[PDB]
Amino acid sequence: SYETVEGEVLLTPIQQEYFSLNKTDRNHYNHAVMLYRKNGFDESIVKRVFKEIIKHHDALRTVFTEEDGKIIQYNRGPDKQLFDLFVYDVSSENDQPQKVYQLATELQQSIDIETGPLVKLALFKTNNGDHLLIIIHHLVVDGISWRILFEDLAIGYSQLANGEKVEFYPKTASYQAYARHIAEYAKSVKLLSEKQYWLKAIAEGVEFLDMNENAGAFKVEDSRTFSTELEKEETKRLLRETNRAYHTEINDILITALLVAARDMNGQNQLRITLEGHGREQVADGIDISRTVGWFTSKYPVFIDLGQETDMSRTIKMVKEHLRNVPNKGIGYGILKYLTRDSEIAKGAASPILFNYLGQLSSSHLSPGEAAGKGITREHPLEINAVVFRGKLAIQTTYNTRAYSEDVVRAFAQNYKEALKAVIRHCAEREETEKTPSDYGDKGISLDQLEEIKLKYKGMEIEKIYPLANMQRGMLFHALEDKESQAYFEQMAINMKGLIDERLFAETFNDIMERHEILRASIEYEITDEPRNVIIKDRKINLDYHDLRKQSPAEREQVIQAYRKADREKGFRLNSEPLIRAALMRTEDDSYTFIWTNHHILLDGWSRGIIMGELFHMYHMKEARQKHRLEEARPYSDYIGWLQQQDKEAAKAYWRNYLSGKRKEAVIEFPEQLTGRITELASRNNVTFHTVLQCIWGMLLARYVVFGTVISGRDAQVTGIEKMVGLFINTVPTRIELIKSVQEQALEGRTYHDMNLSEVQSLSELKRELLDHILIFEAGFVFEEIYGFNIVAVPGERLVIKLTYDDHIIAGIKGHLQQVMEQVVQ
Repeated sequence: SYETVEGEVLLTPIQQEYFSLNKTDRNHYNHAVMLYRKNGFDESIVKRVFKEIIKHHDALRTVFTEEDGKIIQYNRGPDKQLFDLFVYDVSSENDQPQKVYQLATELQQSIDIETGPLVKLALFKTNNGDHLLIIIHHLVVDGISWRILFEDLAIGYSQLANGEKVEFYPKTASYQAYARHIAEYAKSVKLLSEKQYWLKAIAEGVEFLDMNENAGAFKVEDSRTFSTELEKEETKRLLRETNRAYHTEINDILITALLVAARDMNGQNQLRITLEGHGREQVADGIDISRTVGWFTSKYPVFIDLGQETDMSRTIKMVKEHLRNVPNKGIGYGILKYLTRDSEIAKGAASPILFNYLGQLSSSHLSPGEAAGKGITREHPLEINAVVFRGKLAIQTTYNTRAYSEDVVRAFAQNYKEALKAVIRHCAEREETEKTPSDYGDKGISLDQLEEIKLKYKGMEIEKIYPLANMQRGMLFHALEDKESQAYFEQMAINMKGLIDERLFAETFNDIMERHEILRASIEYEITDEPRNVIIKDRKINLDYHDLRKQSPAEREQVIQAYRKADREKGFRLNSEPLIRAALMRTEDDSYTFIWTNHHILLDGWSRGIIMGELFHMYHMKEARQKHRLEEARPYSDYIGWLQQQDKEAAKAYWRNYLSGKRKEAVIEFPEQLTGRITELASRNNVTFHTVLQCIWGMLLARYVVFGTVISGRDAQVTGIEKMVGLFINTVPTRIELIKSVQEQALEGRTYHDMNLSEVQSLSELKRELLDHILIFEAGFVFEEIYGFNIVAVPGERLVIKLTYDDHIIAGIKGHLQQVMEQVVQ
């Protein structure tokens, strides 16, 4: 999909930063590489490869022109001057390194942004090989872009030398499209939600080293660079046996050493630095730039304040956590500063130091010259670059002479090396690996809060921690609001007939626990700010097995009913105790009684049936010595993560406008023809059977309006929802060709069927008086099964409606039901 772009392109924030800092001597600031080929460079081939390279990476042709102080960036067409190629013969000089350097430096300052092409070349010829110089202005290339250029040139040169036409890989999204993409993202509400974060990162300035106030503008001519290194032994410890202490990365240790060094000399536990990101991860789902050539570097500040904490074991954790809390990898700050132009953002203090860790690591031996001008202004007095060349960490320290003296910077570099060694030895000698809140998936937990959760659940390994779903949160809030501690219990008794191996049933039961993590979850609401699901790794639940075969069935039933009464009396204390309890008692040889109790938070009735079915399937596979066949279970955390993904402020808007205004049972069976007739009416109107029956109930309510309907809550766009275990059941209110009109009412709420009823009625005038009732629509061993106003309807050949009320009025309810479901059909 090769294309070509031409015309105005918006300035990316990195480009806008370049023009703001550099107002004079902006002509030459380049990215230069020297290459050596033993057999020599064919002048015909190199000028043809670069001709195709430039028109394939359209950023290289762009031009920056000025109009009364404003900068307009234009992308030139392929027909204009693409590059300048110069060829030199330094074979006979006998002082080639001197001659090539002076030639390369002169050509490196010849770039005119307004007129000249931004790519210029210099081929040097020697009797012992040829050298090619590639100079590209930094406004159209970065570190990753040159890696792309090298691959295309290597493929292009090899294939062109073999006679074939040059054809590169298909072009990705243009830099012009990328610039317009981030500019559109500049006014998105998602980015503007990060203003308070970046305000904190720039609110205060760090004194750091003693700086000369009269340094003026920091420049390249006033900047010196020296490097310090760690020996191989200590560098080996950092790479291998350091990250294991707290599950950190190499960048965490180096940044921590920066704070430790500043802590020892400045006395403050606060440090502000600027970090460089490659800026190639898409901010919003859309344009990708995997192969696009351009300047995608994104700079953002990070301000770390540890208060009074000096225990460096704690320091490493909270420094790692602070780096884990940067939103969108820091791309937001650059967009917010230059594309949104927030005045508060533009007034932040300058970061005293710029830090960047490149990572781990034919080429020519001749220098390419100075790639930057002496008049180029640099916004950071200090720059630190850390690289491991062979096996040793080389710390390249760049400082401005006018800002800091040489001895001061070398002193800072030396004790930063000492501070780094202090951090390395602390992690190397660490015995046990300490997990961090970001490692558990929830970075909203403080270090102390995690320790209390660990302390509360001591003796148990925590697997994952994530917040409760809004369905679970509503359940817990009225669970603490004691409703006699009876509405939160789901207790059933299921007897089964057959010969059961006790260990296999327990093992099959435990395999269910591992399969569904929510059953192993314990609710935490006191330690954390919000209720949070704490999942224990090896949390088992004991299936207490008592035989009691040798007694009368009436005597057995007395013990069975006593246990059902006794365990219901116990309740759920939520004191770090499992919320699932099951008992297996053996009435006789092939007749058991299995009772199951659970808290409403963990699962619903739909999930309850799934567990029983999976338990039935897996156990029989155990008997046959054949592995079970079953779909992979999707974690309940994925649904919660999706739930937190989409915003529900519009969901609140949806419901607020919608709302503007002794146990007895009875069974009603209708003729099969009557049930069949209304089903035909639903099909002809393209209206669901749920919708048509809602209208028939709604019209009656007008004579006595909005009523409550129970929904599975399993329509979310998460894979495997229908077969995953969790709390998805919900009751939602519905307000009432009429069947067609409310048919689209159901689909409008389909997107917003995820919030609890208690918060929906808060948007209503009647509040708790909104709903008076609910409407419900429905060799081994074998199974067998044994509000105060709810209505249940069961479809089938004959319509059956079961109504429970906690007397002749009931007859009147039935009589009017059948009389009104007759006139409309005819």
